[PDB]
Amino acid sequence: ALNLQDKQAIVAEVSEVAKGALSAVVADSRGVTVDKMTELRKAGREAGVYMRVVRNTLLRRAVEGTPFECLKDAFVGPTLIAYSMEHPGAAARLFKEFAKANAKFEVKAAAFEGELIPASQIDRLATLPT
Amino acid sequence: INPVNNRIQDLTERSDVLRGYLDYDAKKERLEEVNAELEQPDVWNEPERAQALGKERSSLEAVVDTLDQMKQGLEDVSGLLELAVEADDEETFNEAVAELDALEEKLAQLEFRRMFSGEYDSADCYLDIQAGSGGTEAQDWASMLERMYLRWAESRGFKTEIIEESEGEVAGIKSVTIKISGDYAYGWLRTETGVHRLVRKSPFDSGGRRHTSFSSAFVYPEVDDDIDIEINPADLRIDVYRTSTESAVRITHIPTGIVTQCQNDRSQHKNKDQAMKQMKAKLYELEMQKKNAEKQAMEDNKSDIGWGSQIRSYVLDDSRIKDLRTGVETRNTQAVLDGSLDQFIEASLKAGL
Amino acid sequence: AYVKLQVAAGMANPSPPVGPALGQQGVNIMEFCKAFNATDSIEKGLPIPVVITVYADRSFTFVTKTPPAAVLLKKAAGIKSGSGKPNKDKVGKISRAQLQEIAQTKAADMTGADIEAMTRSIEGTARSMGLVV
Amino acid sequence: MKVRASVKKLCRNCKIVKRDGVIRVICSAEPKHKQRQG
RNA sequence: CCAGACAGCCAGGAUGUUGGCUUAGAAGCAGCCAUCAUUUAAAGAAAGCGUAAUAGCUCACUGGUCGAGUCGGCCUGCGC
Ligand SMILES: [Mg+2]
Ligand SMILES: [Zn+2]
Repeated sequence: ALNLQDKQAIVAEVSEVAKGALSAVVADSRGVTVDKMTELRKAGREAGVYMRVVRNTLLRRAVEGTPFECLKDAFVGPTLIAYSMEHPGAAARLFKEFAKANAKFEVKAAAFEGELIPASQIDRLATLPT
Repeated sequence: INPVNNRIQDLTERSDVLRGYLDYDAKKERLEEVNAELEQPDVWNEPERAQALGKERSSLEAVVDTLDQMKQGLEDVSGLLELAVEADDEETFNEAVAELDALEEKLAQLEFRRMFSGEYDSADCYLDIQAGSGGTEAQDWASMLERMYLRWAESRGFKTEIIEESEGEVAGIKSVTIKISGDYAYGWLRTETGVHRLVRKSPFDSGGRRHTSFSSAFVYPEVDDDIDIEINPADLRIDVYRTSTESAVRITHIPTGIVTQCQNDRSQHKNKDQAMKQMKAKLYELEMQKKNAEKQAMEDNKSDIGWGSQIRSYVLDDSRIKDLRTGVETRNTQAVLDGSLDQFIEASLKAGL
Repeated sequence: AYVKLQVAAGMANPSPPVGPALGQQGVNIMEFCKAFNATDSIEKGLPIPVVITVYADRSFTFVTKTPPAAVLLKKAAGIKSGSGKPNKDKVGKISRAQLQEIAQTKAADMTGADIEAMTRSIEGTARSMGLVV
Repeated sequence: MKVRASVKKLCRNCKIVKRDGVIRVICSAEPKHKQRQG
């Protein structure tokens, strides 16, 4: 629509990063709304409605909102990516459920980059606080 | 609760009568069969026979579940009434009254759909009484039959008015045409088409020899006299030719194939206008001939059935009333001739004759 | 080949209504009927839908689910039809407490964690039905 | 091809085209829409 | 509209739900009425095709790729 709602969307993105800087990734190269339905039903079972999949990863939407916080996502941006903001607990299991979704057929698109919250590599981190 | 007991008994009796007239088990048999060939899937590989199967399936299943739920309603209302008599639960008794009324109204809708199945049944009717070839005895019988039918119409609530009444010089009326107006009048009175057989000790005869006279009641609905639509320019063929200027106009209706010529006037427009009025006149004439031909075909069929027109027999000598078609009998001749034919017309209408 | 095609659990062997619609495939009519009847666990007389994933070995997998909210609104109202001109004349009325009771009974399989949101979805279904809360 | 004096798009896949000074519309969706200004 | 626009190109287009009735069947798509909620990137109780109805094929819509203009209304001259 308009640059006005774009501004509230950008402010919302920055605010969601600030309130929960925990993050994970997913990509819909071949995935079904029933798959997103299972993910967001379990998400609403875990916690509130605030679960946002913010797939606005253009090189000047997400990268333009990036220099506030977690500046490493500028190179992450310009490809098909859907971020996900998280409060609960340091390094929660939502990266792990995105991994099991990668097992159950998102056809290896997100490539589990991990959003470097502990500034880690592209590989898995099974060491999470449980 | 005594009207409730009598009312449940009346519903049980009329449900049994309805089952006997409807032949429930036979229709259930065709219902089960239609269900079976519906289950084999070739029936939807043929379109139109599946259309017919859907129609007959819906009708049979609706009648079957209606009669079944009335059986269940009769038994459970009877049981809960037995509860309500002794336990005296007033709210549950009121529930019994409500569900009993619902069951009665729904079976009433079923028998309603059966008895008023005609397309013209809702409209008002012209009902005619005509005496036979007998004489003054048949005249008197036609007149008092007209009295009885007026009494029945007033008892039902139908509004009556005598359109025409040709009387006899001695007594009685020879013929009479009556407009019976009101809802469902033709449906209520459509079983009366036919012949009544009077047997009584005739008073007009000098010796008191009994007479066997006849009368007919013929009922037909007030059909709408539809407007006669004008003809189309494409449906007409317009030619002009020299009269014997080419002012002569030959108008030809092509889909039927009828021509009219006009050549007497110098004005081609006048010739065409007279030809167009001739077109309209012949079209009206042909529509009337088609209607009369269809009426004659229906008369051929009902003259073929012939003797079946003798529907009712009043033996006033032995005091018995008989419907031959349903075969029903009674002895209260004075009540019958007063106009208490409700039992007979209901029997005939559930028979479907 | 997963399309739900089912009738109320009370009437076993749906030979008139569905029939060939459940039986285009090589899976047997009797197998479908016994799978549907295997119904006896909770209640009968009410439609219970099921997802039918049919494989090549004709050993289909079936996942049953909760009865429809439409006929549940019918059982809550106690009425039969409530759709014919509801705006011109209101036909019925359902309590919001009854709707929330319906929602908390339907919270098992209905896709949603917010019970009030599922509730207000249900009176959305109820206004579409015609009955006004 | 239908020859009309008022040719226009009827459905969403219909395309105006001008060939030899004649306005046609062509339809990749339904050949019934194929029509010509004349 | 360089908070990347239009057209292409890769993806989704769901949940209650098949919203009910009347039909014979009514599932977005025969008619009538209401036209919500959830997940929210977005999905209309559906714009079209289609089914005997389902099924199935698109669309609106929104995500990804690309990187300079886009789109259709008004007035008006000359033309077809
Ligand atoms: Mg010109
Ligand atoms: Zn076209």
